[PDB]
Amino acid sequence: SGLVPRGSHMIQQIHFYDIPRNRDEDDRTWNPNTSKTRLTLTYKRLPYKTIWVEYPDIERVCKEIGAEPSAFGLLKEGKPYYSLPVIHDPNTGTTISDSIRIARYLDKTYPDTPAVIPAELEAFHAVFEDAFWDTIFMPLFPFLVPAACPQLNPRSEAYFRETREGKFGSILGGKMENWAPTGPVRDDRWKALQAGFTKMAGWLSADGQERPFFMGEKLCYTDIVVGAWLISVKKVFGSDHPEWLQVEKWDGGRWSRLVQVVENF
Amino acid sequence: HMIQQIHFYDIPRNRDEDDRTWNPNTSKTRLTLTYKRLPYKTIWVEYPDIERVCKEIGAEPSAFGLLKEGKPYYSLPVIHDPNTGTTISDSIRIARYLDKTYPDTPAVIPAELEAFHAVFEDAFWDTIFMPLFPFLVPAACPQLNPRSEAYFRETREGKFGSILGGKMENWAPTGPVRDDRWKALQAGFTKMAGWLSADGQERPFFMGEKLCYTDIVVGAWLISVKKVFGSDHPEWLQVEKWDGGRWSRLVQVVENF
Ligand SMILES: [Ca+2]
Repeated sequence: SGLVPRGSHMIQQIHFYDIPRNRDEDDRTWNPNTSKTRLTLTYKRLPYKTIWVEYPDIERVCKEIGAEPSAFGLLKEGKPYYSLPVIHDPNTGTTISDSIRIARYLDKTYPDTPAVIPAELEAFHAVFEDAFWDTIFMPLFPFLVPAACPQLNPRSEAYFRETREGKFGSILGGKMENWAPTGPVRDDRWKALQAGFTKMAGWLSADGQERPFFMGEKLCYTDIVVGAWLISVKKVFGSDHPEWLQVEKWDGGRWSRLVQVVENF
Repeated sequence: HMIQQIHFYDIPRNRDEDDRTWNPNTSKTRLTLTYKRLPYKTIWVEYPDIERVCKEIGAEPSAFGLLKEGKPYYSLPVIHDPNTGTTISDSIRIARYLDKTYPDTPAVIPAELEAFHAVFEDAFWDTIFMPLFPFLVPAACPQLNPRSEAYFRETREGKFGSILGGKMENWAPTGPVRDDRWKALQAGFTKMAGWLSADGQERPFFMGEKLCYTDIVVGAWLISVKKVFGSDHPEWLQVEKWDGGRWSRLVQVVENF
């Protein structure tokens, strides 16, 4: 046999860096920000593999593989902040951090996949992230963060508790157990979360219709962001948790429907 | 292209005709009309007469419960278009009406913008309107005609006075309180400029090269501040330099419609 192999030109698995929790492999993913990138990859039907990184190791892994910090000063007033998601794409040798920069890279590098963040979305999506921070993220924080924290592996649980209580504990009542304890405090915070999702639903129905996605019939990155936060809540709380089952009935079922979309990527 | 003038309902202030307009919300519609090059005449309505004027001409209320819980809320701007016999309230609904009725004018609110512009109005509310309120409202109030001054002061102090120090004079008095609030306002404009520069470039309008209704909204708020404070006021002169001159450039655009 004078036969030898010729190289394949199939797209190689992108290296996707994700934060595990204390579960077996198939239920290990949970994080809302890394879910943005995982959903972008699967929507584009790009191949990937997951490398698990615990919270206290993220900076050293990022420096090892050449990922830039995602911002400067979220925890330390004068120090860069390294976060996941990160991808290293061996097809090009490029490492990218921050889910928006990853989305742009994937649009640019794989133009035959469905585009997620065209230039005409960039400013309005930036507006959305700031509106979302105030009307969803901050009301959701006292729910998602205390639920996820004890699910983490011990090294991540300690880091996550210390940094998140360190950041927002003082305006949520102290330690996580006092942020939304079952009873009137949780109920008051729950009403605020429900009100935020209804305000966001109101954005989507502003024209008196019920478009499925912000642009109309076509999904884009900002739908993926909303879907990533919802998938995180569902994965952390559990699909039969009564509080998740309430969310499924919020705003005419709009968030159930979006979850069904992104789950079927 | 020969039409009758559109009737534009606007709120005066205590000045002669050519300087009577000032309001940020009615400026949204005035700018939309001028951008589309549609002829209009202005009918002046003082704040306490807006409801009865709206009911007389058939204008819908623009919100429900903003002043008292179970009570429709009427506001200006309103247009009545005699070319169709239609009266329209709320500047977003007026912009949609003008887009659809005059399709050969530049579209300002296409369907693909509607959700993102609604997002923007809420982000703008927190980022710009709230820090702007203690400056614009106390500056505008004494410029109003007496019947509007009393109404404006009573309604705006009743709604925001408790969280701002009570009477308007306590909202941003010259001294450290005004300094703190003025820095907060500049911080909000920088956040809004950061939206426009989010991709690392410096697009002139939210969508890129093409202006849309949400640029008109920001320009309407800027023109209101400039008209109220005065074009030589040292606080307005600072706004012209904020964020590398972005807001002075936008003002130049909308003034040039
Ligand atoms: Ca589950």
